[PDB]
Amino acid sequence: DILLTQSPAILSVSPGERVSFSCRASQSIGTDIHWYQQRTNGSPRLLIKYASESISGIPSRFSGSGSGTDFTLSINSVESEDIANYYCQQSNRWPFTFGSGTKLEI
Amino acid sequence: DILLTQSPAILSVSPGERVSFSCRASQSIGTDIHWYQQRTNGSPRLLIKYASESISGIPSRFSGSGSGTDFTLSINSVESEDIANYYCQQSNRWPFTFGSGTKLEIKRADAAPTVSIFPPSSEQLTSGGASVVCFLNNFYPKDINVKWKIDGSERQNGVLNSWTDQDSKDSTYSMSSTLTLTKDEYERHNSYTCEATHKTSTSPIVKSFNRN
Amino acid sequence: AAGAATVLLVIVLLAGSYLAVLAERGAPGAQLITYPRALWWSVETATTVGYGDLYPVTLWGRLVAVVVMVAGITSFGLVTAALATWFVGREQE
Amino acid sequence: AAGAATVLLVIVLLAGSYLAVLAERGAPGAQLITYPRALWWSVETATTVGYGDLYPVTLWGRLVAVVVMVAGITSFGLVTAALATWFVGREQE
Amino acid sequence: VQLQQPGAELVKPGASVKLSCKASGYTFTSDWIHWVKQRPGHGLEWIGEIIPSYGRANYNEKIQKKATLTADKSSSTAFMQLSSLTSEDSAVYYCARERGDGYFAVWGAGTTVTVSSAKTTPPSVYPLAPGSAAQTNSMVTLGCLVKGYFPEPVTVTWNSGSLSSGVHTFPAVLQSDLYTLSSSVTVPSSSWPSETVTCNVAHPASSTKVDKKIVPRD
Amino acid sequence: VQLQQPGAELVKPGASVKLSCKASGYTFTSDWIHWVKQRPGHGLEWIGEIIPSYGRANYNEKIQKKATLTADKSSSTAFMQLSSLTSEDSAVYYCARERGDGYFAVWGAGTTVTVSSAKTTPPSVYPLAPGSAAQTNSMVTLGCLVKGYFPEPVTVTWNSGSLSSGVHTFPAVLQSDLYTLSSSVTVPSSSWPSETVTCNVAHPASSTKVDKKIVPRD
Repeated sequence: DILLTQSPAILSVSPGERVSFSCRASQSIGTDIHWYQQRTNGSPRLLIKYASESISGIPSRFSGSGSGTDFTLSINSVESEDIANYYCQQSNRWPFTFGSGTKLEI
Repeated sequence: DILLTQSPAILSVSPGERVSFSCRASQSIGTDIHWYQQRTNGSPRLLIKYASESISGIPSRFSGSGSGTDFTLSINSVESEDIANYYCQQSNRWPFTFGSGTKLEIKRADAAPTVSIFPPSSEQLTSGGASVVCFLNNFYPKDINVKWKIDGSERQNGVLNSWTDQDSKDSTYSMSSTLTLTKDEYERHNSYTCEATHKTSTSPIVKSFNRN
Repeated sequence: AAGAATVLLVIVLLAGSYLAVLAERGAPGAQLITYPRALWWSVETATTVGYGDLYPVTLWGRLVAVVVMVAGITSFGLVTAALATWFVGREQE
Repeated sequence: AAGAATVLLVIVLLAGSYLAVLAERGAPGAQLITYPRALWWSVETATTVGYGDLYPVTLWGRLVAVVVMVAGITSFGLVTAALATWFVGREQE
Repeated sequence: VQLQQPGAELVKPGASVKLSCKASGYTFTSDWIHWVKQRPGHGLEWIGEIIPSYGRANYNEKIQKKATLTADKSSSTAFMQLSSLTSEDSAVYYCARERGDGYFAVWGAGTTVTVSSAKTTPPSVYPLAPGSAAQTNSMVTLGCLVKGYFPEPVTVTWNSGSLSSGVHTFPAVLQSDLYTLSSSVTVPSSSWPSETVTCNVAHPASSTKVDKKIVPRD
Repeated sequence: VQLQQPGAELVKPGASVKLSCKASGYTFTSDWIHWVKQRPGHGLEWIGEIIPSYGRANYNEKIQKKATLTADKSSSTAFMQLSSLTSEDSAVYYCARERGDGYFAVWGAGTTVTVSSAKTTPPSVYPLAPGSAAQTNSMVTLGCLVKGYFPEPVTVTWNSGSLSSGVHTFPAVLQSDLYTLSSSVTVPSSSWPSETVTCNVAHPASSTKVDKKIVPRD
């Protein structure tokens, strides 16, 4: 059971700025991390797959970085509609696991 | 993305001595580290390749050591021309990465500053300004206190100082001092003085000129 | 023969990849759990490459693995006995 | 045959090394990214040695890898069927 | 000079810019061309690579991907297009020649990019000769002052380089969107003025190089 | 809507419950169906997977294995049987469509399970129109109050969704085994009441959706 560890827990930022949520795995998983956004009251929603590849229909603000045990979801700009929790999820070893989550404040 | 971590950030040493910059990688890269020297204002320049092999045209002072996650650039002796930043770079996994860098400083004997004062050129006054430049050259340590005076009274304004990074012919520093006025203002004073209180000299070293 | 031993290798290489994910999913630790890399794994097995990327940990996954070796090495001891005749025939003619 | 299956192995072993660097450069993590060790990698592949030094991570790198296996194992299932005849012929004569 | 890139550019914020690197010497099939960025007082930031012959380019995962790489296969010159810049994007940009074996054997001189809305200003060089009554030691110090230029930088040379013995070119200071620096040179009081001494101040950004002989005070 | 699961269930403590997930779109042989659990104010807890076509299911090693997974191969609906629940077992339960490549491309809306011995109560919607003497700014704010329902949740909509500009639905509060929330909407004082505005409060747990036009105070 692999441990995904998202520091920090919360993230303050001023609108239009760049922002980066770290995820850090308890052992190497190469690139098999994926990022999910979950707003208030809504189900989660895939954002980045395989740690860098983008999803069709996702704003070009979101950019996937990292490999190994260090990963990074990044938003090249920020606006008010991106306020949500953000989760990572490794698919490299069974069972699939999730991160603790990070909420984004403005 | 592999992390190269060069501790320490800066390195003091006396000339002729041995010196070793550590680089430490965030995982094993075997021997695929390379060292680059970058002096002040110049581009980087390969020093050691594959963590031990030497480059043709590099002084035999430089010696490449290490393997695994611990690496070492070493200089078997030191002289004044080796003052520069030093970078490592792994080529073992994509992307290629660089180190934070290490700068090399030299503890040398203390030296007193050569002071030179310069009146505003004839060409300069012909437009609408007259700056007085004052050079402090080749002192050590780099901590020196310039002081302007017009006619004996102490002027604190229109003063732009600039310090050289430690020069690499002697291991000494230098410093300039622009004195921005107007042509109009330059005309209605007579004297202009330049005073440097440095470690070497309790008595401050002084220079001046008089347009009249 | 011609492309016949060839085809049988590919039946094995798909079903081998498919059953691998089925057997290995559920064992805590397994890496052989997505259909892509499970397929690459069956090639790394049929061909005796032994690169060391993936391998099974469950008993049944190892059984799937053995079938890939037998049915693959045999296919490939015949795909490669066949690619070796027509290209050497071509360039020896 | 004589040195003909031999030569074709070496075309594969260069282009295999060359294309490997091209495919793998750009994927965060790959080790198969300098032309030297990429060449050593194609031998570790054509010959089924499976030492575990390098291997591809990109899809296209794996495709390059498969071609090396097929075209190499075949060449080598014929370079080694050829080195085995003339030296045994030599020492059996 | 192997790798060869322009001196300095000036870009309005939000505008684009293209950067060149023409490379004599060999032009191997397998050669790669990298680009490294050095923000002032910072380390070296890899940006991305391009193999010119084949044509593919790979960029730095982690940084905000502003740029794109291209090449001219039968001109031996490669390009990099930085699109919509801020002032965070001002730095020196080097190109490097990686042979394919993992190190940057050859480096360009570096291109200085300054993203501002200010206007480009050539420099004003003024000679600096000792006062009419300064007692001359064995060595005499003299210089020249480059004042009010924009943007950085300026190449300062003495006698067009033949006299590089005892020179310090000082860092520029900034003031009201113009720069200011000085240079210092030292010769034996025996040889000067019996030997003539000139400082040459090239300013790449404005494409103006200028000369000033440091004569005594006539 | 691709994955499609019921709104809310209510289970007596110790009793069992079955949970559904009918999924239009494709129905590939290789598809897997996962179940994730979100306790309130918590992260995402994977529970286990099931491949419907073949038939096998694997559960989460670490958690107290209360549930069991099943499927209907020619209805395109999968099931999950939670057996003998506590109040630790109350949460939202999502189903997800993993293609076999490692990520959850598609998510259901989520089923809210509340394990209590209380009785199910439909809601009481009351309109909220401004006072008879509140000076009307350019924007006018008005809402409706849903009071005394059980269990959670309630879908609150305005004009059945056509007017989603300026809405806040507030969190429910609890009191004596019944809930209470409100919603707020804002329109131009020019358009209202000349345009009619209704709030629609669906309550899935009771299977009652209700309407209330926010009229002025007649």
